[PDB]
Amino acid sequence: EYIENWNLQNRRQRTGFTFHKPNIFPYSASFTLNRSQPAHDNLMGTMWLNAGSEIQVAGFDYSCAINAPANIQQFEHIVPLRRVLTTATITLLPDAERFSFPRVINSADGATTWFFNPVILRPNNVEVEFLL
Amino acid sequence: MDVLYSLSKTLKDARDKIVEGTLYSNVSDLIQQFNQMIITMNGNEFQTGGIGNLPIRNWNFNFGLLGTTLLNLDANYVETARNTIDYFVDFVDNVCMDEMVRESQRNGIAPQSDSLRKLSAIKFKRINFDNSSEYIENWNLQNRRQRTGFTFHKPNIFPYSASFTLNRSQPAHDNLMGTMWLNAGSEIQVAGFDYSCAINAPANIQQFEHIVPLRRVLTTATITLLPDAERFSFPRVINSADGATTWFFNPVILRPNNVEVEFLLNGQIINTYQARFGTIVARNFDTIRLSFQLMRPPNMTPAVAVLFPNAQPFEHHATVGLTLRIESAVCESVLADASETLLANVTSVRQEYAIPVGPVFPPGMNWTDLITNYSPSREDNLQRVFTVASIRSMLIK
Amino acid sequence: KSTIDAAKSMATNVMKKFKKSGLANSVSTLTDSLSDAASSISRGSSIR
Amino acid sequence: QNYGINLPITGSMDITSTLCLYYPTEAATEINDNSWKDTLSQLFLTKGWPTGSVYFKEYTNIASFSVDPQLYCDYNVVLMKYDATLQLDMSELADLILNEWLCNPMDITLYYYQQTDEANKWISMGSSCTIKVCPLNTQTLGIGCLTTDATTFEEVATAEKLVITDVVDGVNHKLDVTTATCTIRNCKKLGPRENVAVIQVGGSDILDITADPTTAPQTERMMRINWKKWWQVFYTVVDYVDQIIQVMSKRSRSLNSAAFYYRV
Amino acid sequence: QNYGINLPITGSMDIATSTLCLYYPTEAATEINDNSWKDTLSQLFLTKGWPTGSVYFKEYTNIASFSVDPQLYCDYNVVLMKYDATLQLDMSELADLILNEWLCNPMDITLYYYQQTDEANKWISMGSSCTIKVCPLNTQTLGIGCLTTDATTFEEVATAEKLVITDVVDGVNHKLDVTTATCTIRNCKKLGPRENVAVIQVGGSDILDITADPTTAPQTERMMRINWKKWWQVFYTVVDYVDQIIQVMSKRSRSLNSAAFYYRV
Amino acid sequence: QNYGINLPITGSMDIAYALTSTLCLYYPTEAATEINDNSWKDTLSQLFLTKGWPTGSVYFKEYTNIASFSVDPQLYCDYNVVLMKYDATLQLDMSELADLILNEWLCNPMDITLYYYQQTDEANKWISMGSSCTIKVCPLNTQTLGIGCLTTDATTFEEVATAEKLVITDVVDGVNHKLDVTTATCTIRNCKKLGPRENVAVIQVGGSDILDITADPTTAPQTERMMRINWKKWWQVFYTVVDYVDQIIQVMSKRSRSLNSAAFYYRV
Ligand SMILES: [Ca+2]
Ligand SMILES: [Ca+2]
Ligand SMILES: [Ca+2]
Ligand SMILES: [Ca+2]
Ligand SMILES: [Ca+2]
Ligand SMILES: [Ca+2]
Ligand SMILES: [Ca+2]
Ligand SMILES: [Ca+2]
Ligand SMILES: [Ca+2]
Ligand SMILES: [Zn+2]
Repeated sequence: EYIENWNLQNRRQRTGFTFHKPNIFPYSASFTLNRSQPAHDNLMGTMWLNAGSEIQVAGFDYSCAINAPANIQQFEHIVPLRRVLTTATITLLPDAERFSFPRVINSADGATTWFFNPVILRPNNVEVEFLL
Repeated sequence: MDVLYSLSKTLKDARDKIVEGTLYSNVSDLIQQFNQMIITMNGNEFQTGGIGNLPIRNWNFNFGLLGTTLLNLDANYVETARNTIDYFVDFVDNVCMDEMVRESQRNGIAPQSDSLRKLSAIKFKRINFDNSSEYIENWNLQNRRQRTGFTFHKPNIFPYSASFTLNRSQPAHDNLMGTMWLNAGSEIQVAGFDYSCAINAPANIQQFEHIVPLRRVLTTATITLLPDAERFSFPRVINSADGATTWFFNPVILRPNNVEVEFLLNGQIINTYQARFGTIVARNFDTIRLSFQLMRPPNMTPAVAVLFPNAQPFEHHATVGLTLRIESAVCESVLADASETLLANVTSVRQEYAIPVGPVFPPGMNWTDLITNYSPSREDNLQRVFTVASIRSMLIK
Repeated sequence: KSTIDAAKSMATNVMKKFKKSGLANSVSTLTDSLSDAASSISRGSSIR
Repeated sequence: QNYGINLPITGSMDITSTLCLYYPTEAATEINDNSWKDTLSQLFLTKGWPTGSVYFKEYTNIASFSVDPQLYCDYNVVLMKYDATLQLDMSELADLILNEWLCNPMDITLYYYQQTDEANKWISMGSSCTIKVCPLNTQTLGIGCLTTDATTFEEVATAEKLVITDVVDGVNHKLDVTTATCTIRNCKKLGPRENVAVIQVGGSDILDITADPTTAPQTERMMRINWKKWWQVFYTVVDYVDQIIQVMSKRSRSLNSAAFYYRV
Repeated sequence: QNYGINLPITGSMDIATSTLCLYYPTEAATEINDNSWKDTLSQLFLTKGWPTGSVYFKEYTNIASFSVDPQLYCDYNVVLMKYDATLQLDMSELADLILNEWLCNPMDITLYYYQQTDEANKWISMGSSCTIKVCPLNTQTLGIGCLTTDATTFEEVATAEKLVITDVVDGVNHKLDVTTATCTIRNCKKLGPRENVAVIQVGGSDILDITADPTTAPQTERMMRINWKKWWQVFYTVVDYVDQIIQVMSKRSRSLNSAAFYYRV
Repeated sequence: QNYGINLPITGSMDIAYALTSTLCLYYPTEAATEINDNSWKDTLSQLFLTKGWPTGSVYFKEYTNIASFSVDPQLYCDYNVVLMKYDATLQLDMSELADLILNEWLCNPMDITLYYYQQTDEANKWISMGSSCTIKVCPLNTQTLGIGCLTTDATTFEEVATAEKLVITDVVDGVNHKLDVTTATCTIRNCKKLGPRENVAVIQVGGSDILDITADPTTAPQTERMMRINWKKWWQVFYTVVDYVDQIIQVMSKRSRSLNSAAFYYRV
């Protein structure tokens, strides 16, 4: 495979390496808070782990969209890749098992710690877009 | 199909072995095969495409035979071969795409494209070379009606289904009991829950069963069995059975009791494992039966006796679980799996060229629907398109 | 049939209940739904 | 419509009511307006309850209300006035009206009675319930009492309007209740009654609706509010009727599909 | 929940603690004139196979008195009804009430006009003395053969009855005049049968019309009849053949509240 | 520096990040009378210094009663701890005071002689404070006519407070009301509950936990800042407060509104 791709590249033709679980996502584990207070008692935002060949994302809202318009809170997560992937088989499942247990996280600037006691609901209007 | 595979194999060997400086003895047999291919294909005209956005292409063959009078190949020989190889590779690519984007309700195994039907003639049999690849080997074996077999890593044999059954329930959803499962790809996660924690059950044991029938018979499968359902072990708000309300599930995980995993064929227990977790082997089966129990702990510390009361306000709901992953298996029929890319290739070609929904496959090659209703016609068409995709992948990457 | 003595405004009598029937409510609901959809750029993707 | 059988219900993960409001006569006395029921009806109408769907029931005391408290309504909300000396009475009333009891007759002058398990109790209601119990050993002789003489019996209630008695399970007892002014029934607690909610006014959340001493569960339908004006109490109830209803639920026994499962 | 009522049950055509209430009139106890007869019957039921403390004996003075809001207490109810030639309608009404499942709503006659929707809709009135007089109203809410203001012109359908099941013409509004002080009237619908209760009639002929339809006079399995001359013999018959009576009955129809009707506001 | 906007804050879940304030302690005159020591404030100041509070940072505020303290309880202090004595007959007064000093309220004026008033949301209340509040309300139907009351005659109004130093009235939302407050002594404001006030904590020194600071009858939350102790000696109470000041401060937090990042968000 590798020598033939080498020769193809030198001949200036299309190459391709087939990967099983490609490590295309740089390791990242972080959260973004769209609504926040110093006390971290009422938060809305997302948390994510992009690792190897997996993306786990979880949008959380402490008020459960009580005051949101139409009682719906929208969450987005964009993962750009460093190289274009073709003919990819993907498994998409509706729960982020990594963000479904109580946690004590450290604040964005590291000053303090905040609590995350999740209760899992079904994700509504799930859209996954693959863009080139 | 065999002739198309031979064309692809000959071109791959030509690209790999015909390199500058190589000894002619390293290529002589391949050169004989390549000249045979040129002689056979000369003077024939082919047409591909015309379905969806796939462009119409016309192919004409008039090529000179590659030389056979050198000791070591030089730049001249490689340059002369490369143009022929490029044209043939493009022809094979287009034939494969044109065959992949087609399907038929009746005789789905038969070639569907004009180019492949032409190649199925008897004049083209002179190019067969060697059918080494797994998919072409199984194609020939199935044509002879010998026994085929495809090895899959994490086979996709369970259509995605997340559901729950409530054996006990009430409008308030305070005292539920039942099971809750996800079957997806190669994994089964099943949790049996009881809000009362078997306080009133006979012998303080609640029984749970989960039956997953496979669409095809799997053989010599390595399974991984683990004693918890991580997916079903955190607080959830879940829509009711009829979708008219929501209920609350607040699990506390206990060890599943009297776990019994049966792999059954034609209703007969082929493999049975009791209280054994980790790597297990199922030699031949078509149904998986997981039986487990929630046993109320006979002895409890105060911190548990508090969790499990006698009255209705059950705040923590006892739950047991099981996870079962099919690491690797063998099937007589074709399937999607984690390692390979044939389904992705077929779906990619169809999406790229906007192939209209035909009468066999579900729209967009939805694997869930396909495996859910894996009819004989769908199996035939899917094997055909997967074999063509393998032939194509030999040259295109 | 006969338009018995001093037949009233039958068309208006019919319409009085027609405009309250369930079909009228469904028409009003459809119109309100389309109006809200045209009004709610802000919601964006808040309709199933 | 396959009534009487329990069939598993499978669900997929990837996808005209009447309200009764019970209040003590003290509330009406303080309100001192005879149009207050109509006023509250109109306020409920603003909250969405059509006129005539809200019924107002008046009881003189917890003692009087405890005598066979029938609650006929799709939703019931009882305003209970807290008194520090009536903690057990309030608890018994709440236990009787927040749970579903299946009661059988008791003929104390003809049979000895024992409680079969933790869900079994003896519920006595009447003008004056005075229950005395004599436990019997396996030979049908009193333990600490003499069956023939009722003075030696152990008294577990006195002039009680409502009493829930819980004797040791598995042992027969001879009862000496005042059947003239009391009726005692051998009852079993089936489960919660989602139809009814209790709002205590005053006090400090003192209600044990479980005979188990190890648990004093505080269900969502048990609420407590600090008060000084009954008008403010009623305004609070009207304004938060939505939350109260959401806390409550339709009566499972009332609903169809309860046929042949102790309906209503 | 639904209990899966909306789901089918498939079966194969080849596969292979309760309590008993006995209602009796005071006449029976008077004739027996024994203080220990209830204990004797309990022991005989024990021999039959009923655990001691499972059989209860309820007494009523008369059919009319017992008709005032009857109470069904046990898992199985057996009512011994003595036949009187002048009480055929009363026996029929009591049997209908305690053998059929009724769903009753309140009626406020003093503020509304009422009508019976369907054949299952009757008006059940109970109390110390029910006296229902009716005035049918035409489409213009005016009395037919009666003056709505004046009740003396109304048509009398019950007189000092302890229990009445009134059946008026469906689809016709009626103004009702009843003695609400000594009687309550409810708009009831017959849901169906109640296999929890059985009636053994001691005395005369087979006279029990538990259907308002005049063309139908069903005699269900729970409507038994015997000829009697001694109440001891009657009770011996009941005790000896309890198994047959229980087989005819079915305890699943037992209600939670023991009232003869399901009340809805 | 970008005040008034809400820019998302991004932080990492896998990074390790290896005194100046002022405390005010509010107590009733009963405490001082029982202690009966002139230098008790100085003694507590020295003990707080031992615990780590520089001298001059602990203020001791005295109120005569819960009723008197309820009249405009101004607490300007980085941390505030209010020791309130339980009384069986003042449960609603204690709850009102706790709600007022434990939640943030945005209040607008109310001229009841020009306007009818309706509460538009569950977080909107009418908070009235003063020497003597006597609130009498008349709900009005859509014709601006009283329901169960006469718009012209106040004596028919329905009374929801009588000589209350502090009261938080909650009427049925969405319906207009005509009020008859005794404005000669008491002032009423239309207030909205923004959220919790982290500056203040209340320690009930006495009976059971009866405070509920939510109008909603279905919930009676018991937050971190609502503490409760038993007592027989005010010296023991103050020793407990001093010894566990660290726990109290940890339960509390600096006032979010007064943080210099709340500029253009209803403070600074
Ligand atoms: Ca004694
Ligand atoms: Ca009592
Ligand atoms: Ca007991
Ligand atoms: Ca009669
Ligand atoms: Ca007449
Ligand atoms: Ca009729
Ligand atoms: Ca106050
Ligand atoms: Ca008034
Ligand atoms: Ca309000
Ligand atoms: Zn793998």
